[PDB]
Amino acid sequence: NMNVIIADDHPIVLFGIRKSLEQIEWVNVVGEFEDSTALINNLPKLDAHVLITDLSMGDGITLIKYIKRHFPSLSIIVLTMNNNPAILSAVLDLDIEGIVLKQGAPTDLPKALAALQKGKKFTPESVSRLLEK
Repeated sequence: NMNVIIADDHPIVLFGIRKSLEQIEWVNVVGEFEDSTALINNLPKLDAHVLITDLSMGDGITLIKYIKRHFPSLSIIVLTMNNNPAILSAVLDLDIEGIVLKQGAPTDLPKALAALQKGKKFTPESVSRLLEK
């Protein structure tokens, strides 16, 4: 089974991300944080496998960059509306596990977790721009 921490400043978004993982039997939800400070302080005392999170919780890159330095066991899925590869190229340079897009994240968010379980990244369709480059 997998142990997922959801992290976003909107409650309904947390409700959404959670309810999309509800029907999945092999996924157990272990936390719902509405600010980085709470998440950071409960990250040592939670044994978790995946952090689903938005960038806003520039500032999100710093958060991720910190979490990578001190919690490398944990893998991170990043939600984002922006498909601007300028952003998403820099996101992948941090060496995160996956990127769902908020537009139809509910659907693809299960499939990202499934890829992560098998040691496979979830890089979306717009990677063709990074591969063209």
